[PDB]
Amino acid sequence: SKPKGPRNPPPTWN
Amino acid sequence: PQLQFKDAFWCRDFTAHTGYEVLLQRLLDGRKMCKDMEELLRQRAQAEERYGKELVQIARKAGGQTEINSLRASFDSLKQQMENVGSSHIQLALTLREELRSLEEFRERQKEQRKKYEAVMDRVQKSKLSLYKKAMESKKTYEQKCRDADDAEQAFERISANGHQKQVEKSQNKARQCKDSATEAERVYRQSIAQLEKVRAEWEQEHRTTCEAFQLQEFDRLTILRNALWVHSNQLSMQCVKDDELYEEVRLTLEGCSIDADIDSFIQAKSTGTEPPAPVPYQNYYD
Amino acid sequence: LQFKDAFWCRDFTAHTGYEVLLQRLLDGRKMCKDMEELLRQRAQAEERYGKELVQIARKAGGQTEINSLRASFDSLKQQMENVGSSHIQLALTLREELRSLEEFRERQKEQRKKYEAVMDRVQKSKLSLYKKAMESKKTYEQKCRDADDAEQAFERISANGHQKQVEKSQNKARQCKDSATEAERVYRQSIAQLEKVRAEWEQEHRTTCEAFQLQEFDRLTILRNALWVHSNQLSMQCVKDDELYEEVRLTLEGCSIDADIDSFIQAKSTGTEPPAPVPYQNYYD
Repeated sequence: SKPKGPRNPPPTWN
Repeated sequence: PQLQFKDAFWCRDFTAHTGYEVLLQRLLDGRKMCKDMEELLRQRAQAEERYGKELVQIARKAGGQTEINSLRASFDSLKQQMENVGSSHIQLALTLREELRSLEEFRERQKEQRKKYEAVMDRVQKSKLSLYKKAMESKKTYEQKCRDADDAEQAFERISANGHQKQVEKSQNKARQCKDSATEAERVYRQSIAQLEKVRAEWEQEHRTTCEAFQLQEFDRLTILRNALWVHSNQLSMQCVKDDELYEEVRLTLEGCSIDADIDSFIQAKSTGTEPPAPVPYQNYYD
Repeated sequence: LQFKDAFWCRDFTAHTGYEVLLQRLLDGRKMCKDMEELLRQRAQAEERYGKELVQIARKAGGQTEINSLRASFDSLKQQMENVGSSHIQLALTLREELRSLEEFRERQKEQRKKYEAVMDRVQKSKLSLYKKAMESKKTYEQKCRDADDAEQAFERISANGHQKQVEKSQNKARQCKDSATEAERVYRQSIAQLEKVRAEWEQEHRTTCEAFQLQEFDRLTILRNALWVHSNQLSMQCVKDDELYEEVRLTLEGCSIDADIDSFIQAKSTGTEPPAPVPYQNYYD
């Protein structure tokens, strides 16, 4: 019904 | 109390059928609205098919061959989901065109029934107006005969005092001839009112049925067009969910992308040696 | 294991470990370009798609409709232009990410060219002095071979020969022995100069390898982040579109069929009483 959307990268990155 | 078509589209003018003409124009305005809804879907389907086909070409023609390991799998995951999105939008165009075909079938269904009522109404209204013109022609004749009968009776009464028997006999047969003409003109006028009244009730019954039928057509058209807008908005909103789910697959692939893993995998596969060259020493010819 | 520890060649005249790493950077440069082309073509597709949606909304009809159904259809055209305008803005966002990647790509190429100049310099000198040292070895060995032939010739005639002819053959042996001794010093100094550049190259190779590993670590990081950002921007566009299409559903919830029919009646009604029947009118009444 409603899109999930964007998501933050894995917190272990950068 | 919900007001109906049959109760609010009459005309006090006997010779006017504006109430029917207004409703018929409303159906023609609704027919153009149905076409405008069909035109939006056809152009949207063409745009969606073109957009989908372009996404497929970008994914198939894109590069990335020089990359290896996780980053290659991640970039290949983006190209794979791009083709999936483009192919899904191509299927959306087929779904929209199916909604386009359903509306054109419904639109032509109503026109078929509307033409039937138009033929019936045009017939009874033409007969109603025809008999009305005949009844009024009978009334003008009937009234003129009554005036002729009263004038012929006043002429008889005038000369029947001191006039001769010859002039009185002429005037008495004129008064009887005019009185009979007024009686036959009254019967024709009475018969004209009888025929006109018959068609009048027929027209009132026919107009009342046509109004209820036009109200049924408008209720159906407004319902299907409201549903077409709701379905169209849902199909586009469903496409946002399908696309978002496909783009999530790229993020899932990226979660298995480790920078240190790719570097170690390249080292273990392309390493040339772990020992620098030995220094060149002096070589004595005799030692 | 690191680049500096796993890309050596026991062959003194070979620099394959450096050539392999340099080829890996060139493959990574093309991978950065392929990511740029995907963004460039996707942005072009989004601008074309967005502009087409705006034209459909502006050119669409619906003028003959009134009340709720008209407001609902006008709401669909309004949100269609908003979606098309949003996809046009998406192309600008993708092209900005495209410009960032090409900027990063040329930064690495500028730094990579600097290390290439340094390595090509010291490697050319390392190979040059090695070729010179081996030429010195061939001369030194040839002088030793000439010296042994001159000494064995002396031993031959130094048995019953005259003092004049023996001195002649021994002066040849000393002349050849001296030539071999000075050729040995030239050969020794060639080894000294070669060793100087060798240690210079090994340190330079270790520095270049460590730098190339940093560049690959940076390239893999930005390209991994660029893929995640690209997926979020496309997923964010799906959220924006759904919110715009939600405005159409909210308008449709206030769309009542019976309300539109009653609103049309109250605005176009011609009369609530049918015409009176035409009666017989007596002329004398």
